[PDB]
Amino acid sequence: MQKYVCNVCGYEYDPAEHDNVPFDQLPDDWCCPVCGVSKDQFSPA
Ligand SMILES: *c1ccc2c(c1)OCCOCCOCCOCCOCCO2
Ligand SMILES: [Fe+3]
Ligand code: NA
Ligand code: NA
Ligand code: NA
Ligand code: NA
Ligand code: NA
Repeated sequence: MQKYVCNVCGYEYDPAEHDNVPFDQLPDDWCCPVCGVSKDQFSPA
């Protein structure tokens, strides 16, 4: 399962912690729960 990390605050998106929803399937209006940036500010781990 592909993890992503927020460029700005280091928050880690692990799909297993979000009912197995892959990062790429998140809505375009999702944002980092810590700092509020869009999905554009994430990088794959
Ligand atoms: C995460 C951080 C800040 C947000 C978020 C999410 O908004 C999610 C819902 O967005 C709906 C589309 O945008 C509505 C208005 O956007 C401009 C102001 O948004 C406030 C911050 O929203
Ligand atoms: Fe963040
Ligand atoms: Na991968
Ligand atoms: Na974790
Ligand atoms: Na938060
Ligand atoms: Na926005
Ligand atoms: Na990477």
